[PDB]
Amino acid sequence: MVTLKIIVNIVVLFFVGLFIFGFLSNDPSRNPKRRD
Amino acid sequence: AQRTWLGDRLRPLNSEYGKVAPGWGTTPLMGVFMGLFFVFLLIILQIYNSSLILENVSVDWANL
Amino acid sequence: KLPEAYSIFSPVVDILPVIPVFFLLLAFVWQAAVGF
Amino acid sequence: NFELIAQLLMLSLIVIAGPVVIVLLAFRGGDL
Amino acid sequence: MTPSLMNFFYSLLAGLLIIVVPATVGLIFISQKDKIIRRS
Amino acid sequence: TLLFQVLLAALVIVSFLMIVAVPVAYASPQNWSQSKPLIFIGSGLWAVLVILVGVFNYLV
Amino acid sequence: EPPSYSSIQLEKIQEYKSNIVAIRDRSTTELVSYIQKGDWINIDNFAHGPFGTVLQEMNYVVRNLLPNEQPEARKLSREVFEHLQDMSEAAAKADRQQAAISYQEALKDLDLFLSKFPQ
Amino acid sequence: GAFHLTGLFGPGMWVSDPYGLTGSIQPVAPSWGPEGFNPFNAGGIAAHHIAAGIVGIIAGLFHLSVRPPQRLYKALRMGNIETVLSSSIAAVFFAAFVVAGT
Amino acid sequence: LGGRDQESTGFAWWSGNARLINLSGKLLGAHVAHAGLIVFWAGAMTLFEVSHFVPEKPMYEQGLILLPHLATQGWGVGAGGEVINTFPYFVVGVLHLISSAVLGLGGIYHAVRGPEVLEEYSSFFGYDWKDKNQMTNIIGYHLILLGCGALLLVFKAMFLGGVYDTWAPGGGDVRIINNPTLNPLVIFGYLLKAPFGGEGWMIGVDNMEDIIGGHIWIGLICIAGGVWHILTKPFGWARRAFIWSGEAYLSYSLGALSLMAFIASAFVWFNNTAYPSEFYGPTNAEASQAQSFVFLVRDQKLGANIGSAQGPTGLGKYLMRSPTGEIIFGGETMRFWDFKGPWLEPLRGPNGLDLNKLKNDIQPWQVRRAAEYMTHAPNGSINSVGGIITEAQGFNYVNPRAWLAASHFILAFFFLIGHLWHAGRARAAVAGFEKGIDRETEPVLAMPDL
Amino acid sequence: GDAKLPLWLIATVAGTGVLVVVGLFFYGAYVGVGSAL
Amino acid sequence: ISYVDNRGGGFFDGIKSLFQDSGTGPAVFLPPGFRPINVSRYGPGNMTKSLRDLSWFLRYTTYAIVAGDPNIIAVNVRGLREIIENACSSAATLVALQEMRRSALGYLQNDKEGQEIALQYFNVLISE
Ligand code: CLA
Ligand code: CLA
Ligand code: CLA
Ligand code: CLA
Ligand code: CLA
Ligand SMILES: CC1=C(/C=C/C(C)=C\C=C/C(C)=C/C=C/C=C(C)/C=C/C=C(C)/C=C/C2=C(C)CCCC2(C)C)C(C)(C)CCC1
Ligand SMILES: CC1=C(\C=C/C(C)=C/C=C/C(C)=C/C=C/C=C(C)/C=C/C=C(C)/C=C/C2=C(C)CCCC2(C)C)C(C)(C)CCC1
Ligand SMILES: [Ca+2]
Repeated sequence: MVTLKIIVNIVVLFFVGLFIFGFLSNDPSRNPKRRD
Repeated sequence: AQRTWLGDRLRPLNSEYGKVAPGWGTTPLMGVFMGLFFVFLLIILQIYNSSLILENVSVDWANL
Repeated sequence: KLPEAYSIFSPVVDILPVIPVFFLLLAFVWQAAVGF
Repeated sequence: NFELIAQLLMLSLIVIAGPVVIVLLAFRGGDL
Repeated sequence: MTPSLMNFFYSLLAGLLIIVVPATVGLIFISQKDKIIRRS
Repeated sequence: TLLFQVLLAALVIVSFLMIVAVPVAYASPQNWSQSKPLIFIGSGLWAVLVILVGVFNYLV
Repeated sequence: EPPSYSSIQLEKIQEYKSNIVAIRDRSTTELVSYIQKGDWINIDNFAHGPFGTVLQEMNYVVRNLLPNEQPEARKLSREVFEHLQDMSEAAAKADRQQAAISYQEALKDLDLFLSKFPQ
Repeated sequence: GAFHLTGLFGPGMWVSDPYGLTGSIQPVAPSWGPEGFNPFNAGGIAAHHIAAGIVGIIAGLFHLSVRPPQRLYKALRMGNIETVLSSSIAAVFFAAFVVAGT
Repeated sequence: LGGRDQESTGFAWWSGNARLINLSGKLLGAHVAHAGLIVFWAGAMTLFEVSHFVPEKPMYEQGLILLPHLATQGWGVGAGGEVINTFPYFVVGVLHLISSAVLGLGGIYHAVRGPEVLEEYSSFFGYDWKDKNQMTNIIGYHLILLGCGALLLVFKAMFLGGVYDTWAPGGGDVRIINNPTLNPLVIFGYLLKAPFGGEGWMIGVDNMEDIIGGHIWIGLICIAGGVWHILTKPFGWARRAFIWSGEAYLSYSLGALSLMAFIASAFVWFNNTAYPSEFYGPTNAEASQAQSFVFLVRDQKLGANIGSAQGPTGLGKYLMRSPTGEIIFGGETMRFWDFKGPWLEPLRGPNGLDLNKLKNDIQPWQVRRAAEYMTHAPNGSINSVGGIITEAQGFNYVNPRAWLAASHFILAFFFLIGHLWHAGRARAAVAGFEKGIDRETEPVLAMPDL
Repeated sequence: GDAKLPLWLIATVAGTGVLVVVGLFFYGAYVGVGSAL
Repeated sequence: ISYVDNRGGGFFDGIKSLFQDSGTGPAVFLPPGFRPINVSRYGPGNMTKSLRDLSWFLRYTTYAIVAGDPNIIAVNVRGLREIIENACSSAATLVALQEMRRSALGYLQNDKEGQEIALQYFNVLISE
């Protein structure tokens, strides 16, 4: 359960970690028009 | 003249040698920071002598 | 009775919050003349 | 009451004190 | 204000006002009058 | 303190004169030349009279 | 400007002085034995409690007593507070003879207030 | 200053009582007022290297960005290694007088 | 001949600013006339608050919200929440009402008589909404001044009188704070706490010295963030992570002001240190503990033993135990078992409410605050009605904790509306389809089938 | 007729004519027969 | 004179002061994809041809001002960029010559009459 808490705490920091440098790598250059 | 991985990261820190600001420069900024520093040295010399003794200082062995 | 010796201005300073609402409605009236 | 009507005087002066800045610009020819 | 601070602060008034400004005005308003000649 | 009627009663009628006369002066470019100065005598009266109600606040 | 406090002191101010005199003779108590032996947060019980009612009580020297000697009697009633700020905030110091000399200051001002103003 | 003498990530310096009896190690608080200028108060030595370090930061952050003037570079002979060495030794002597004193 | 029209700029009479997106001169006149209007409410609401004031009735009963903001800094508050001089509240609003004409003179000069653009005129003031060195200089001009306002409260604190403390011994008092907390383990550590009950991330900030330690560390990084953006550029990743237009800069800020007023809709509902209960009114967590406490000590006078009795339902009627061991007040007060106001902190023993000191150590001041805080619970009508909704409107008190907490939550949620609705137009500003998709090169017909 | 006057001007005085007769009703909840006073 | 037992020079062109909203010296912009080049990667024998050109870009500008005709600027510049396209950066030359122009017209803020003459003549050097 403390054995479980870190396993849930990994997967929140994995998915929010792959949200917070998701937008950081060009995210206004896949907006299908100019500068696509 | 031997290139390393080390020396290709510090040669832009040591690329120039005699690049110099123009005539008489930022001298009096350094002068007024010096005159503030000598006055600061003159204050602390007489804090310690107890000749610019203030209230609640008491430079003495009654301290923390 | 907030003032010290003002004491007749309890009528006038009572309304003084409400005038920023009147600043918005004047911008409709200024726009009602010229622009449409 | 005396200083209730002077309150509502100070209403009725100040409300239409707004649009008399607008009509005086709109009839002298000031650029609105 | 403490009676040994202001007794020190009157020196920084007077050590300025007697030694420094009669050195600075007392040098540059005589050296600028007697300018040296470079044209030989 | 009976002066504190007529000073601030003159302030409330001269600052009511500034809610209306300042967009007229600003509003008209043609008449701006005549009115440009009239704000420095306009607000300059309103400045020193707000200063004068300040000293007469403490004096009474 | 009123000299005669007929019912003004005898009902109010002689009960104003009576409630904090009652905390005073008690006050050589558990509280001194708290700073003798070993009880940190029951001093902060006492400073905001029985000494919380030594001060919120001792507050209306404005509202009952002699308005010419009122502005000299504020800071007499302020120094008793502000020394007792050092009593409750030396409990996070964890060294109970900075608080012990703070408590001896409350001998110098509380009964000096109680010696003063019988009016 | 901050990360060693104040208990944030480190133990404090030695501090005793006057008439030294119960001198042990505890993290001292950096006292910022004039009371930290008398050297018997240890709260100045924690407030030392925070305040001298922050102006040591704002010196070297400034000193990278600018260049010396040519009325100083030919005057102090700043291209030479020896001049710098002389300055350093002179400064060091000044620093050795204070710990001869204090 | 007219700057404003329908067909020269493509904007109607509504969306009634967007002529001013590229026009830089009258945009300054838009804000300074608006900043005169905020100061105009800021003086006159207080100048209406005084002269609708009485000094001997307590502060929260009249339904007034700026006079308790002034009483945090202690402008003539003696001891325990009574006021002694209302003239410090008279000077603060009239230095805003007189200053509103001076702020009003600028926003009417630049919007009418002044220039339309200033890039040519100054070369300092002008911007393109694309020059990335100049746009970060604008933020660096405000951050050095916002740090100067952040050291302005602590310079009121440590020198000029002091800030009011509700944790003063003897009810509440102003005091001059002599050591703000400089240790970052506790105060930057407040940011790393849980945002739920118990921990209370930015809300539970007891020992007022931690607040005045905050604006040390707020303004000393706002100065340090101020002088960064003067000297340097944004970074290379920051150039490609943001939208760089006249729009989005409002929407980056509108996302922040929506976030800031959610925090403002929790500082005034839960916190009892930055917002004192004797000026603003008691909280919902305060008044429900104040409900059970006066019925506890009412019982003490009667003499029934508190511990032995089992409520109507098996639990203790007065003193049961919380899930983590603190002996707390019983009934429906188990939700506010984290209550840490200034009264009943002399009932907090080692575990919690200790029964050695819960008997024989209730004070007559201690109950009469909770007697006042019971009936002054945050329970309003729309109009003036107070107390339970079912209850008749005998007396009126809206408790301006509650009456200001919902008012920001109107504006906190509405600023999340427009931030989201500007982020659509700002992202379509650089993408070029703010006016809709094209006729010919529709991008979805180029997309493959499903 | 040729006596036409700008509508916008009479848009104000009809609008504040509407505003004072609904502003009088919210005065009337606070004194009178329904006010519980 | 080699030596280096006291002297070495250079630099100057930095962050002194000024508040002025006057003297619009046609602002210079950087072309995109430009980075300032380091001397150590470039080469000392490669840059000694480079730095004498920067004096030579204005030495012929001073020649053309007293010549009264910008023909000598506009004939010794055509295709210089496609000569030096291999060695020098084409993007570094435009940003150097623009701020060479803008700093030169800042020196002509006092006369108020020849500043618009050299603004016509430096713009021949930029546009060619
Ligand atoms: C990781 C590095 C490291 C660490 C943590 C230590 C740690 C320590 N060393 Mg040590 N040491 C190191 C590297 C290190 N050493 C190296 C590399 C050398 C060789 C130079 C030494 C040589 C050495 C000696 C000879 C001694 C120590 C000693 C000590 C101990 C006490 C230090 C003391 O009294 O401070 C005294 C330090 C100072 C007074 C600092 C001098 C700096 C002056 C005051 C300022 C100079 C001007 C400034 C730079 C310019 C202005 C800056 C301004 C702008 C802010 C301490 C345990 C003592 C010991 O015996 O422990 C076993 C001791 O006598 N050290
Ligand atoms: C800091 C705040 C801020 C700022 C400066 C702006 C700035 C701007 N907004 Mg905007 N907006 C914001 C917040 C902000 N927004 C928020 C939070 C919302 C959500 C509510 C909106 C919703 C909004 C809309 C809905 C749109 C804009 C648009 C615009 C642009 C044109 C403005 C215009 O023509 O006004 C027009 C002003 C009006 C039509 C007046 C409306 C009056 C409302 C309905 C009154 C509401 C009741 C009010 C509280 C009074 C009640 C009185 C009571 C007695 C009943 C301009 C750049 C437009 C745009 O895209 O242009 C770029 C656009 O179409 N805004
Ligand atoms: C906070 C409110 C606010 C503010 C400060 C502004 C400000 C501005 N708007 Mg605006 N606007 C607003 C709300 C606001 N608006 C709302 C809610 C709407 C929707 C109805 C609009 C719709 C709108 C449109 C459609 C346009 C503007 C434009 C403008 C700008 C120039 C106005 C002009 O040239 O006419 C000057 C006005 C007059 C000459 C008329 C006289 C009215 C006077 C000046 C009112 C102030 C008097 C005051 C009481 C006296 C002060 C006292 C003194 C002592 C300080 C100006 C910056 C225009 C623009 O972009 O600029 C070209 C434009 O086209 N606005
Ligand atoms: C956000 C506020 C703001 C900003 C950015 C500007 C910006 C500008 N104004 Mg301006 N102005 C403002 C508010 C503002 N104004 C207000 C409120 C008024 C009414 C009093 C004016 C009245 C005004 C006039 C009458 C004129 C300008 C002009 C100008 C432009 C030229 C700048 C110049 O030469 O100044 C030079 C700067 C100074 C001489 C320094 C003065 C600094 C102040 C007064 C000292 C006090 C500082 C204060 C203590 C700081 C703390 C602030 C605190 C009180 C909140 C410039 C774009 C001119 C213009 O449009 O060009 C034709 C012009 O003629 N302004
Ligand atoms: C409110 C004032 C303010 C504003 C508007 C800006 C604005 C800006 N700063 Mg800045 N700055 C400020 C104050 C401010 N700064 C202060 C006070 C400092 C001193 C500490 C700095 C130090 C500074 C540097 C050192 C840098 C910037 C940078 C930037 C730029 C991009 C910001 C960015 O991408 O980071 C946004 C942050 C992230 C993308 C990281 C994620 C942050 C968290 C994890 C997201 C989740 C937060 C969560 C919702 C809330 C929980 C809080 C906490 C418990 C985690 C932008 C122009 C950058 C730049 O362009 O250089 C100039 C940059 O490198 N600033
Ligand atoms: C400080 C002061 C003062 C000043 C004041 C002011 C600031 C004024 C201004 C004012 C104003 C500025 C006002 C305004 C008003 C407005 C109005 C009055 C408007 C409107 C109304 C209405 C009702 C509307 C309507 C409508 C609508 C709804 C929309 C559409 C259109 C129409 C029109 C229909 C004085 C000295 C005097 C006094 C003392 C204090
Ligand atoms: C004294 C004080 C205090 C202390 C301290 C402080 C003052 C702190 C601050 C702190 C801080 C300083 C915080 C911060 C925060 C931050 C934020 C809130 C941010 C946000 C942002 C975002 C969220 C975004 C992101 C992103 C995305 C998502 C996408 C793109 C990219 C990016 C990254 C941009 C307290 C509280 C106790 C109280 C009182 C005052
Ligand atoms: Ca009034």
